[PDB]
Amino acid sequence: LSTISRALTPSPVMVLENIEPEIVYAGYDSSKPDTAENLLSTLNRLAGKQMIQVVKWAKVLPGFKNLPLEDQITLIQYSWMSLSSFALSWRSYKHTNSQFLYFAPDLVFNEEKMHQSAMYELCQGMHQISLQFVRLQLTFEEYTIMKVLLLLSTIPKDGLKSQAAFEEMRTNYIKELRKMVTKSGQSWQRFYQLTKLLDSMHDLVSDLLEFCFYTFRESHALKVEFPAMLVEIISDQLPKVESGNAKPLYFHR
Ligand SMILES: C[C@]12CC[C@H]3[C@@H](CCC4=CC(=O)CC[C@@]43C)[C@@H]1CC[C@@H]2C(=O)CO
Repeated sequence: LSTISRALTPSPVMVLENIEPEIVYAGYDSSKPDTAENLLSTLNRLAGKQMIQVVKWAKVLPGFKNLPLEDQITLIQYSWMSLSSFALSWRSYKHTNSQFLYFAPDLVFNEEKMHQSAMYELCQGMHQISLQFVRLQLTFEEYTIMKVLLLLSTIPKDGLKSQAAFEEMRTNYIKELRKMVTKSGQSWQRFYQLTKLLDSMHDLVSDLLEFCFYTFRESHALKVEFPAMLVEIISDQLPKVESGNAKPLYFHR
């Protein structure tokens, strides 16, 4: 054990900041008409590019790499939607002050786009999270920890290969959050507000997935395109979810 090495080691929070992926661009073609077909296909394309960066992020995520390859794949598949809309809400909060849905720098949604996307209510749900970020003045530190917790929010009804190791890393990250919001009195209130917001993601993600699975099934009739990345994810996720094999983890309720 090195006295120096231990003192110079980055806190998990600092590591989260270092590994956070750079903002990804959607490659949105502004010359094409803003119809549901084009906007949804474009969002799905963006989703793909983002998931590729998410996997690289999870690969170097403290504690995550120590999980069986099998569990890592499962966790990612189960949570990809949760991480997507949560990151969406964050960028919207930071770069727009929650005035718009900042899917990407080249793709910012206003009320109009929301209507044209044919998923207006789902957009309102995600936007409502951003509004909360404003009311709470959420910090980037709290954000990164919470995003990690979401990665570990849905598991197999029966469990992962290394259930013990998983509950460990999870509990450690929860503790990391407690420490953040403490930097008590208003600390306990803060922590509960954040865990309560994390739980609320499940009903939101449930509705987002329902529409995702629907548009996936009717992809041809709707003319909605999906990148191989998402085809790969949804193909395997959809049946597990509809089979009741996905188990949501809550803090309350
Ligand atoms: C999957 C989805 C398109 C892709 C988006 C997702 C909502 C969250 C999200 C946030 C992003 O920053 C990139 C795209 C994305 C992952 C939508 C919910 C339903 C919609 C469709 O099902 C289109 O067919």
